[PDB]
Amino acid sequence: EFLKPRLVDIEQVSSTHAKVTLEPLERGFGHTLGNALRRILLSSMPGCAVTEVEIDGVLHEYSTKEGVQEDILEILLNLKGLAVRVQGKDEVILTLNKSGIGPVTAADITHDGDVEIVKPQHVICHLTDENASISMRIKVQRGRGYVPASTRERPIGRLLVDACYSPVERIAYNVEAARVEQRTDLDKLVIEMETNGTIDPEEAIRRAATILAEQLEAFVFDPILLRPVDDLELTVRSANCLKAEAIHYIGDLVQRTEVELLKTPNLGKKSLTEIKDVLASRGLSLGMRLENWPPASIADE
Amino acid sequence: ATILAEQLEAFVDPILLRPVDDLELTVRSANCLKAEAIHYIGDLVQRTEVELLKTPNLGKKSLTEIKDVLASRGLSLGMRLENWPPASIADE
Amino acid sequence: VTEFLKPRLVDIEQVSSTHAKVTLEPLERGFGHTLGNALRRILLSSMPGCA
Amino acid sequence: EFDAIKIALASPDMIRSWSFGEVKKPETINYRTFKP
Amino acid sequence: RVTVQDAVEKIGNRFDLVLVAARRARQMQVGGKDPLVPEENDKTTVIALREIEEGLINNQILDVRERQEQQEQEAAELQAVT
Amino acid sequence: MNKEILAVVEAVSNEKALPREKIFEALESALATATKKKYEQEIDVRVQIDRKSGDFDTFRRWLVVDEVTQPTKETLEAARYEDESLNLGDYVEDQIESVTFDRITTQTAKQVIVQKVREAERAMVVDQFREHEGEIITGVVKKVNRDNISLDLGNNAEAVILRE
Amino acid sequence: PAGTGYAYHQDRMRRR
Amino acid sequence: KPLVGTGMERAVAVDSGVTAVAKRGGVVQYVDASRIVIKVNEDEMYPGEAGIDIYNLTKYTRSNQNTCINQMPCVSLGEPVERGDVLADGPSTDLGELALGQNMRVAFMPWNGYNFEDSILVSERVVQEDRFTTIHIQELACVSRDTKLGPEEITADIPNVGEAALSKLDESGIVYIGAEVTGGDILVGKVTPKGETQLTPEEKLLRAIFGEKASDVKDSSLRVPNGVSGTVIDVQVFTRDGVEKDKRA
Amino acid sequence: GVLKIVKVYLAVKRRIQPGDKMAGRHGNKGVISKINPIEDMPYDENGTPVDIVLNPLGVPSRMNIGQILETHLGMAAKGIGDKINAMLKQQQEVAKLREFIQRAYDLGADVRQKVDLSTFSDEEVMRLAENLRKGMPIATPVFDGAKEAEIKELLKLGDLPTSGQIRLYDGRTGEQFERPVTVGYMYMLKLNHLVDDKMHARSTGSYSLVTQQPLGGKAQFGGQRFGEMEVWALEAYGAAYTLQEMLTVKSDDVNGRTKMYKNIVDGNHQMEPGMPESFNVLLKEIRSLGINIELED
Amino acid sequence: SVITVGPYLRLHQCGLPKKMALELFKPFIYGKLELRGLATTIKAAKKMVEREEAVVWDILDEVIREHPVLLNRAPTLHRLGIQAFEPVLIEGKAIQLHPLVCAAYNADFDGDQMAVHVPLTLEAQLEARALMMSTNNILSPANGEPIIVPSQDVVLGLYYMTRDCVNAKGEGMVLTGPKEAERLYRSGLASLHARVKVRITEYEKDANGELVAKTSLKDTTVGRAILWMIVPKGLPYSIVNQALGKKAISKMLNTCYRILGLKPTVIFADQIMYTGFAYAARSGASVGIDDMVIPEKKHEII
Repeated sequence: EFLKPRLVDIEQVSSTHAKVTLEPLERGFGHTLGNALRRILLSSMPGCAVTEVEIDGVLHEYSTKEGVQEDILEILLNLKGLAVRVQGKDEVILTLNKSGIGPVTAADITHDGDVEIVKPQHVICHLTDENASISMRIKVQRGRGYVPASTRERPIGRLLVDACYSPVERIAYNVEAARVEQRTDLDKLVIEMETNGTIDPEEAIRRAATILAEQLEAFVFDPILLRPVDDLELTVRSANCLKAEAIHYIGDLVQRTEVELLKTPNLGKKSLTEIKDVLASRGLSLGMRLENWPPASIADE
Repeated sequence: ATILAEQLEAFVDPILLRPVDDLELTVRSANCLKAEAIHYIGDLVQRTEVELLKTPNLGKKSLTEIKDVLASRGLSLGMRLENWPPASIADE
Repeated sequence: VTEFLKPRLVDIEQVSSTHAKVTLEPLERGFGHTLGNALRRILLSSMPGCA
Repeated sequence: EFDAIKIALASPDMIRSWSFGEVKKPETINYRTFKP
Repeated sequence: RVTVQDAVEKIGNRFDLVLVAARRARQMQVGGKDPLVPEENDKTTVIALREIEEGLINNQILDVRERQEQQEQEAAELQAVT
Repeated sequence: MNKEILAVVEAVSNEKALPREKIFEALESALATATKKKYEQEIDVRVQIDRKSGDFDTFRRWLVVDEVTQPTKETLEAARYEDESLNLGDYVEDQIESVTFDRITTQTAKQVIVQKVREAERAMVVDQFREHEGEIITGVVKKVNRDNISLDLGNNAEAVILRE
Repeated sequence: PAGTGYAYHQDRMRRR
Repeated sequence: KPLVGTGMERAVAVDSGVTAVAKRGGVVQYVDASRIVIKVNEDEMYPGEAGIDIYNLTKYTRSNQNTCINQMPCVSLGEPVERGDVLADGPSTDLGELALGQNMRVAFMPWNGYNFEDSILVSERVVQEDRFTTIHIQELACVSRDTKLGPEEITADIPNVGEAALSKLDESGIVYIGAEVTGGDILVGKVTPKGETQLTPEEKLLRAIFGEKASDVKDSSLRVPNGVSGTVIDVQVFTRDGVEKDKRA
Repeated sequence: GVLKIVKVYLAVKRRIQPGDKMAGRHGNKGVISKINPIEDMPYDENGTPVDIVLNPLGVPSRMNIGQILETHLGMAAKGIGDKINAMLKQQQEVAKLREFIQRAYDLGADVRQKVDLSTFSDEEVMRLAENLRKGMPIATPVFDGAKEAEIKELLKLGDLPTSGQIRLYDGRTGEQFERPVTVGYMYMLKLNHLVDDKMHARSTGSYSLVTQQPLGGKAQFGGQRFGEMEVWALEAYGAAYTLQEMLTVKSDDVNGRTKMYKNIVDGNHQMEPGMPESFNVLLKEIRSLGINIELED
Repeated sequence: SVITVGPYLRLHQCGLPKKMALELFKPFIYGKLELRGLATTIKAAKKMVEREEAVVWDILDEVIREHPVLLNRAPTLHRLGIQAFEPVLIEGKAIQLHPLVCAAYNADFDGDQMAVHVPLTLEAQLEARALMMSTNNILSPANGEPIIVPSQDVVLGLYYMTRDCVNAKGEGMVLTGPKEAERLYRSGLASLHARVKVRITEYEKDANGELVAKTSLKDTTVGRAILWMIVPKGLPYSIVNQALGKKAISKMLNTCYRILGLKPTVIFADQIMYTGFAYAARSGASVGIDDMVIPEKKHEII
């Protein structure tokens, strides 16, 4: 009869980070669930980072564009730090167009019907002339962990940035003593996370518990084919249905598909039921493929 | 594992609707269609390619850009709309 | 994005009936320590029994 | 295959027995082509 | 395989161990002879030293078996001729 | 030109009665179309081959239609700019290529040019079969295959005999 | 003629 | 930057020659990743030669130790600058200081043996932030020499190739600017001569078609040395005078 | 006799990996040995993981005690930077920023700096705090530096512990390290002795011309010199066949090594020894004098 | 290539990168590929390992397995500077070298480099396993002193483990074995150095090759019982009853080699290194500015 943890209070003290609260816990389970959920949340959570950028007049990422005071490499770093939520897609392509003196903020992206920027004050670069304009296409996709560029581009105009698909930054649990509910030696687990805005905190703790309970789910020559078709316990008609196609061993029946046997009228309706009764033991007609006759255990000696 | 699992059971066409300027091609390819007062690619799909070829507002390179856009078969497929809206494009 | 590698215990290489050596493979990178630590603290700290 | 290594002086008959032809001219190679 | 200590306990020279195990591994690898201990997909070197540790192979037994399986071949040739 | 276009075509031992300009175009495609696949431009190809010089060129098509699919090879209202001179259905070519098409496969002629020479030999053997198309004829079998026997005949032509 | 080769040099010195 | 410096960083940065020190002070007019334009103040200015200075920065180019000697502009627009002041930071500089490496959160503790003698143990948070990711530049040269049976060919037109033999080259052998290559592709295609022999009476039609008269050739194309990736950023072609310039030159 | 020169500039981007050499500014070298995940790092009772875990035992023998004072003063600098980041992230007016920056710039004995922010006019102070929010730079001249009491008084201005040592939890076990450990910021340099410039391997490459032995170096695809002292170290064991193939089959004898390559790709594992060809070169060089060297029997 | 530590190794094996392993073992991989029947001519195999397909890494783990390599540090002065290991493949580009073996090579890890050599023929594989293996070189040939002495982190982990303090958690409680000594250290009920009567069973081999059990209660600490769980059978308890600096752990391994022979001394050297690294990690033994205590009497002496 262990007391079970239930989420009690989600104090969204700022826009990035929150303090979820688990109560009650028997003594010992505080540090266990704390370290466990911390390690799951830092390890593998679904983020929504960026993969490919295609600036228009840029061949390779080491060039410079006329009219922007940062290099193309610095634009790639500033786009690598982009904090973006997607809702109903695997990957998505965002479009950016901006012209005029001043910054190119992250709110200048033509947003689609489901993509949502969570920090629109994010600077990318600075345009610095009256007719000097950038026009880029950004590719944002789901993922898990850290997928760099060296592991995973076909034209020369694509630019691959690294992909840090990770929404959280800093997970800190602080166990502490629990009051009434009329029993002492109980604990409270208070987890202050640090999100970048792309993940709801109760959704984060729910996915972490689902991942951990999925991990504990781990513990919480055929003699019928070598024998003749006539040696089967069924009647002689069931054997003769297969034998009409010049088959003498059930291994030849296992070599051919059931669909290929059903495309021949030599087998009957009752022969199909007999074949189903024979295949219920799963020793024959399991959709296998042999060399011709022999398996390795069926060797010539 | 049974204890730790029992301690966790309380937890566990878009191309036609888009503007002509939003296309990946250059601004001239959009401006060739936009010279006939067209802002959405649905208006380009409402008119035939033969009707666009009978107007000199489009250029020779604009024809190649239109062919490159129609290679995806999302626009200029010879369709006819009511005016703007399909049934999926409904007002709500 | 949610479907990890899910393990199963490949062998229980045991000495006499009150001692064993249970392996687990394959686990996702960094999960060997969290399952070892969770099972270690639960077994070593809080089990039901009589003495 | 073989025992000890023997070292001794080289007689002019021994040096003519090593040899395969008198090297006369000092001209190394053609140098404008590839032939010697 | 980690240590070869008992393979020197049974052949005291520690240099004759290398000759006997090389002769044995050359008989097992190219000559196509079966190992006298059941393997675990070990290489022929470790199977040679594993036969040394059981004691069933050293230089005496190898000379006995080469003389007997040379006399067997020449006896088969002589009984085929005459 | 490379100051040699009236001599290599007229070799003319084995391909005189065979098409000379087509063999010139095929050798040009081997020296070109070999390991470049040109491009993904889904359009109708047309090679234009010369008999006198031997050299050739590669033209693209435009394929006059009343339809929109195959759009790089796709009407009459567009033919009105050509003053209606195009008719419905034609394969009227209106494009070409820029000096590339396998700026590769040069010296390698033991598999490319040898491959096209083998193709020309097969074509001429089928032309030899076209002059009789079937007849009472004898042969001498040379190879022993499974349930079929390969037969050699005169003028390098061959046959096979089926077991059934 | 020291290590493993001392048996080889025993053999060669014996067979002269 | 160094959090714990000695104040000697500005002497080593400014008194070297990697930063773009302002000559005459004034007001910045146009900042760009390529150039910086200073408008000279009137109390520092010559009467003639009206004068607004242009600093052409040195973008990505090769150093001697195969590092990447870059210059980044660190001034805003409309910003006043004084005489004797940094405008463009150089390699390993920041705002005119001297930033060689980076400053990181360190702890002194034995951690499970992985720092046994002198070793260092680094979190993945360091490599995720792309903060030691240094940029190197290698120069690969390919000369067109002059030998017997004739001169060489740079024209990608060569044999023994594959779609993978020249799918990144242009129509004249030299790789593109921007083509991200692997270890062992072809950058410059180069064919030389071998045997002279004579003309063959087999490829007659083909010899009329191309007009080529070699006909057999070898293969000596430049390749990326086995192991290194990269992105081709800059291609130079120098031509000894008299030789026909090809289309890419 | 050259027609045209083509020069191509590849631009590799080399990141970091186990095997590179990093070092501080005091002689604390080191090959980075394992690039851990984020979770395994020792964190403190705020939540932040430490980035690099050095080894303490290099300090009392290799007497560079300056790196620990640099570590404590770097933690003081970042404590002031964190307090500026806290006073600026809460969108506070310039008065409190002026107060705290003035207190962090006075802070000492008779010093040289003596700045005042009353002549910065409310817009430079915001931009100076925009530049100080990732830490506050501190100058420490060479032999007239910051003493211990000044580091303590600057660690007292931030709310850090006085001794410089925070108690740190563990990432694996999640339970506390006893006897609280030293954290701080050290300014570490990457050196250009990388590991994918030294690593090399050779099965069978090219061979030299005058003595039929493999070439030397890495750019030339070469093999490592099995030098003279290694020959002594294999004479010192009883390894005799290892040395025979180490200087006849693997190195010099050309018919021996082609027999070896056929025997290895056929599974044989056997050497036909022969003679080093460079010994025949020694015979030709001694024989090219008036000396008559031979091979008897 | 450049060396690095890798302390998970057993002392007969070293880490060797996959790229170096596929380059050094090209003919063995060619022979293995030609045996299976995947390819035909030699060219096909060289294209396969030039492309590095998905099937040659299983071929590589089947040519490595029992095939030693000669690691060699570049200034080899004595014979312990060429030692033969078994490879364990490394994702990486740096040779992982077992730490105890470093004191033989005079190899720190400040930028050092080592060469690997492959014994090709069969007599050379047997010489690498039977003469030059790293388990076989545990005594320096210049004298009788062991050369696999635990060098620096591990003696700090032991010296912090087997020590004592006059008051800790669990002072003077009594424990029924070393297993619950480690269980009291892990659960959080005692300290690593807290003096305690335990009941240990030391095996003294006083007969002619027969091990006689004697069990008794030693007034010892918690850490000495935890380190007694690793000591083999024949050594007496008084080898761990002291504080275990560096001379004491060297004569511990020396008495283990003189009594129990080679194989318990190899496995006990590895268990020493593992428990030293683990409790030095648990120790958190830093260095501070306050640790160097200035004498108050120093200024009056001056």
